[PDB]
Amino acid sequence: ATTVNGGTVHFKGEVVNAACAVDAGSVDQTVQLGQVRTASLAQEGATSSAVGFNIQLNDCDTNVASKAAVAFLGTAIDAGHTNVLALQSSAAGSATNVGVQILDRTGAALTLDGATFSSETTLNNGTNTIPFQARYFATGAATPGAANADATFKVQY
Amino acid sequence: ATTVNGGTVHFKGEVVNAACAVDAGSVDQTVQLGQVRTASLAQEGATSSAVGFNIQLNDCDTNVASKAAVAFLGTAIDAGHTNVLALQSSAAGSATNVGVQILDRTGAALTLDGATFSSETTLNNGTNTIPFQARYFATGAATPGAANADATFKVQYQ
Amino acid sequence: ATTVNGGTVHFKGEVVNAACAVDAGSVDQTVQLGQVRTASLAQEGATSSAVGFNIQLNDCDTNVASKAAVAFLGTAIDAGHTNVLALQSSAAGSATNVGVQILDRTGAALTLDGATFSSETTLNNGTNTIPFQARYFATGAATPGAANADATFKVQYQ
Amino acid sequence: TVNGGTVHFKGEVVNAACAVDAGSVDQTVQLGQVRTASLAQEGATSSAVGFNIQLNDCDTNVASKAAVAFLGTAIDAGHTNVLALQSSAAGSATNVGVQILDRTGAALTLDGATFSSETTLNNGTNTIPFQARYFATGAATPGAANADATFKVQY
Amino acid sequence: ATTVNGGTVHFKGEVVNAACAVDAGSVDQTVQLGQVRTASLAQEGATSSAVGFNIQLNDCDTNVASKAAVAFLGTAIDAGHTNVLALQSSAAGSATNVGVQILDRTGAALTLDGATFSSETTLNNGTNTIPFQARYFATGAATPGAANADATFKVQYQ
Amino acid sequence: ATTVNGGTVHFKGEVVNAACAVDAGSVDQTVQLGQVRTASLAQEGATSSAVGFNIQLNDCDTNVASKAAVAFLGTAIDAGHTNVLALQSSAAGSATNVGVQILDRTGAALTLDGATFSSETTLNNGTNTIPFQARYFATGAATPGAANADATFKVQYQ
Amino acid sequence: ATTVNGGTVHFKGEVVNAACAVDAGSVDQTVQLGQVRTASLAQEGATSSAVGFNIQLNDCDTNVASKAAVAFLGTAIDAGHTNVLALQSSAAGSATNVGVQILDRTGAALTLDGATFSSETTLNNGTNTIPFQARYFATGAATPGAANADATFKVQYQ
Amino acid sequence: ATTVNGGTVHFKGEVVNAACAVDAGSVDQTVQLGQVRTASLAQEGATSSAVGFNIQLNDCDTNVASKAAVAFLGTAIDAGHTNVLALQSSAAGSATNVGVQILDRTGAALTLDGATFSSETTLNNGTNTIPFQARYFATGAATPGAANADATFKVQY
Amino acid sequence: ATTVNGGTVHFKGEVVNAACAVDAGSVDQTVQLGQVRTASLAQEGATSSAVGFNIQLNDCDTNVASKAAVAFLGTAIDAGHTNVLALQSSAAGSATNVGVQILDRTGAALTLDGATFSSETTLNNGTNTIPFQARYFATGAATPGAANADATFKVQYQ
Amino acid sequence: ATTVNGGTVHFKGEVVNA
Repeated sequence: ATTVNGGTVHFKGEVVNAACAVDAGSVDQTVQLGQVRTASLAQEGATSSAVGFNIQLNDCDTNVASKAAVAFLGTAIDAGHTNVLALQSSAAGSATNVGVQILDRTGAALTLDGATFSSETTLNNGTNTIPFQARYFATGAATPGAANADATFKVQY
Repeated sequence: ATTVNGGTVHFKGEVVNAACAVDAGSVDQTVQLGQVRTASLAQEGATSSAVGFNIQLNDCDTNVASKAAVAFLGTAIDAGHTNVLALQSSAAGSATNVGVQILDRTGAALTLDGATFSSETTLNNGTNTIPFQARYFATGAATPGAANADATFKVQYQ
Repeated sequence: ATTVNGGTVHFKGEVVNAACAVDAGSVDQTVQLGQVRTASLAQEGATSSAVGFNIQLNDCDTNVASKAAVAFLGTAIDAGHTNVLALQSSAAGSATNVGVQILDRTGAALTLDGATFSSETTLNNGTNTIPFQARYFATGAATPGAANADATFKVQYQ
Repeated sequence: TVNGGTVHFKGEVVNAACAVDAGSVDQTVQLGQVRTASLAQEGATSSAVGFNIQLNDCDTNVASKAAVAFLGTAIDAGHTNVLALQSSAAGSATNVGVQILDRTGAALTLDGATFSSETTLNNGTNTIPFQARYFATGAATPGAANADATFKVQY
Repeated sequence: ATTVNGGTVHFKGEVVNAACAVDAGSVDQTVQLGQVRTASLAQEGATSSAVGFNIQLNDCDTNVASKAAVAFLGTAIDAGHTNVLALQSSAAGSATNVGVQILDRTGAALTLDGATFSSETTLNNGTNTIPFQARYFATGAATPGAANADATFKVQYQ
Repeated sequence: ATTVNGGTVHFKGEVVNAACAVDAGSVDQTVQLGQVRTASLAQEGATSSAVGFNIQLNDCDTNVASKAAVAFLGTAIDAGHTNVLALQSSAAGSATNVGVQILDRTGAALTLDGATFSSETTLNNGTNTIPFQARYFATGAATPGAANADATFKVQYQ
Repeated sequence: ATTVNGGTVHFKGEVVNAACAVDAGSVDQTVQLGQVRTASLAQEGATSSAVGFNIQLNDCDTNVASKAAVAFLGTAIDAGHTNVLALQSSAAGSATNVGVQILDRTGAALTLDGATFSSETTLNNGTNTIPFQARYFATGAATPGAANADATFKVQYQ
Repeated sequence: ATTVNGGTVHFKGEVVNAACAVDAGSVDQTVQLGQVRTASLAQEGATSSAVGFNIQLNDCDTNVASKAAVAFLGTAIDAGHTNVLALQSSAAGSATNVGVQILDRTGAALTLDGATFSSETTLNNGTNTIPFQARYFATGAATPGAANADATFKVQY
Repeated sequence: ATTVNGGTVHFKGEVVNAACAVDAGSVDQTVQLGQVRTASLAQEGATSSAVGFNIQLNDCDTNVASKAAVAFLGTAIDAGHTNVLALQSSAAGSATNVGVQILDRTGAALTLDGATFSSETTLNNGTNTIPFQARYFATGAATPGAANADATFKVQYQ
Repeated sequence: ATTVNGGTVHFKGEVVNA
């Protein structure tokens, strides 16, 4: 009997012609690095512990393509330290001289130019997972404050 | 002492005379479906898998309303297929011959006109989670691109 | 001395006027079904083994009620099969013609309508546990892929 | 080479110990929906929803206690603690308003002279919580309800 | 050689000059309190059973600080009872006169103003765990409905 | 009688067109290694004792495939030391200069390339067990801290 | 002196107002039924060997309770065979058409609804032990596979 | 021939710089205390049956540490009962005025503050075992319900 | 009356399409080797005292199969010593450079590969017992500490 | 002939340097 206006719902997605499709929980995600003490990141080039995330693939036809690579794109911190994500947050109250570093499964940072892909990983006829790591890289003295970073990823087959 | 002007806050809500109120996180949600391979939607009629989304009702009183139904309003791709939802991502770059469906409880396509209501669901004296599915529909050859859609929903109580 | 903002915490609960309050572990749970062979799920009517899961009720009262029943509100995969859930994991990657059936303690399928309750279970003072099962069901020829399903359940106290 | 677009920048360079985070300058609070049955009685109040105001780069050396006052449009002289609805569309809900609660669950006077209860500041990022709820001053009527309120911060 | 955009990733952290750092999974945790009966919460001041959570501190350095204490900050229900958090859910559907309150390791309510700290815990040279309890406190006659509470904690090393 | 909203249940599984399926208790399991002494892990290239965990295969058909193998995928700690798991714990308070090694039933480290499968194992009609080991390997001077590694296993049937 | 984090420990238990205390070794005891051949399980009514497992009760007094009975609650495999427990193992690789049947001291089966109770046993001041049996009862042609059957049990005193 | 994604496997452990290492079988465990009677736990200060358990320490060397002890940390009932671990099961259906408490080999209740340590025990050149008991202490008229508790123990050498 | 929740129980078993069924006590057996002296295992090849266990087969049918063979699958310590079980006690404080050997009826060490069966044993109608012996085996020099292993066995009937 | 799986075997013991 009684009817009222409920609301609005938006749906998002992408239709791709690649060999594999990215999962809904992997297209857009957020991860927690956690608090990191400044004492560990005292001098330049220091490194803290690494937290782990992953990107999920689905319906990977090995006949079309057998290997998958991922390359990141973001904002570098300085000319020398190209492989560090700068802290993209509010203008006020943001930590400086320290960034987020992305580690490929081989334990080395990936270039942020957008053309350096990860090591080739083989796929299977079904769901697939490619692992990555996120840690803190100190380019100098670490200052207290928040640290939020955003970076996109591109897949090559 | 050192008083500083800040910013502004906008409260948005709706007063209704019905038997239930839609949840605050439910009135406006962004359901993300991830990516779709073109091989899944290569031919017309092929349907990809679905992602479930649910609408939450609060303070439902069964003494005045026994069941509830939800109708969806949106822009169909064409009169030939009135049970899909055309893409509304941007002016350029959108995919072609693809659209999203809003399946009801019985796993069937809903009519996107605001008139055809879904299968009635009985309520209880409390939270009622009404579920739905969203899946991509192929009207031909699925070209690469994006796929975003918007659909309003109206809640009936009988 | 040193003071640092740590973060925030959230608590989720439900105050109900029923006879038994659902346990925290049973409020939100993730049943693991492992993997099932496409050879074992070949044609319509096929059924693999069932994984058991139970719902726990705490602080039951015998004076106010004596029996308990549950009802699941899920998404029927087909109009001809209203007792089978439909997989909803992502737009691509889920299995086709395969669903998950929820069996009550009487070894019978439950139709997902929100009104057809399960078999009654006698209650006792204190803690009470109600068992169930979940299994895979085949509506045709299976297709390799993932299978994630969600369903809310409604509990009555006669 | 083709033309792109236009990008605007907004913000304030304030001389304070704490600066408001970019996510709190202009934010939207989805109250949800409220049934008229729970608001039919005059003076009845519905349940609240929570929104937070975030302060960044706080210096505990010069500032210790912080508070927030709200400026808005009240419904009536008698009910000065309620905020009237400023919805652009006509046919909005009648005899209803929104109240911004305090840290101690008390209605805030919307005149700009009454501030929130003092909250101790912490080095780095300090968050102060608040709630928004529906206040019915009479017979509620179905319709939309959009309201706006500015906040001024005192240290 | 198909190269396609996959998506985006966000990272959240807080670099601080503190004796110990909070775990990534402990900076923002959700606690499922299950359900509680209106019969149990009927009487004024009735306190239900408490569910336990924990804050995990890592990389502790006993040289710079040996005792750690935290204080919680939230929205109190009323000035009479300042040690009870207020429910923060949609504008309609939440319970009344019932709120989540926090207990330290000494079984006492924590005043929610950001200035009253819990009992100080001695830190080791490694991982430490600070336990806490959350329980439902009734300021009067309870009402059936959901209860979603949020709170913020403030770490202090002394 | 009185009815209330009980809760939500999720079901997770995967259908595979293979010779053998993986047990529900084996698709996602947690292995405890316990504390290890930095005195024993001080020297570079040291090795501690192993903890036994096994992968269960069910409903194997010998006709489809007579031999089975499993390979591991994870983040190598260093390029030169490719056969060692890295640390996947929080970003603070985690032991460095150490990692986790996976040992095949032949007592050899398994390369984490994702294409280096372990030694083949015979299959029999019914439930099968594939054992493995996990141990600590030091790439230098051991440091105090926690350790939480993770590895994705892919099974081959032939 | 070199103090480090050790770990955690969990305590589980229940408090009842009855005249007996159920022992921890019987609250969550596990029984092994061994293996059986499909030759002995070919038609309706075919049985196997029955192993012996006991339920222990201590701290009992004869002043309040003199008789004790045990009622098993579990998932019946079929409506007709209400006294046969099903196979709640992993979703694949389990047996088909074979169930677990719980016996009594007299020799009759026990219904798994929970309302019916077994034969009453006399108690004594101190420690009491109630024996039971478990066997295999095939409802038809037997199939190879695992079988992990779970069932709760309640104790009566009158 | 056929490749199929199986799943994920986690690992958990610690690398501590100490004389002895807590065994993986004792880092975390669940010990059932059975059921108890309100008649037994009727009055304040009552005591139910004690269930025994042990903590195992592997790789113990005596040239760096001779005596070892453990300390427990948990939530007490009140200010007047600081050696009784409280109950943490859910928001309903739990017992009242009764809590789990821990006893060392001597038979004394360990304070749950985390500072007081157990009786010092000598270390042997090999696997060592420290026994403990858990029991129910009633601070009043006990009530029917469940009782779950968690405690955190730390080792001093 | 005064029914209370006693607890829950589990039953583990397996139905096999074979000529023999293993004993319930035999399927899960824990053999203990006792404390040994390092001087007895100081040099490579030295073995400690050998203890004896057995596997019991019930309901053996001579017509279906008149022979019985067993193969043991486990983790080998080294590629050169593939007949020695690796130790799976823990990740620290486990005796190093030693393993356990399972001698068959004739005394020959059994390879851990799944294709290496023991000597064929004549089958008698009804219950049979097949004996095996467990002993230590030290390579190089033995070291103090615990040494525990694990291995599953496949029974072949011919 | 037919090959089927058996149970699990666990070994326990300790080595002492006395």
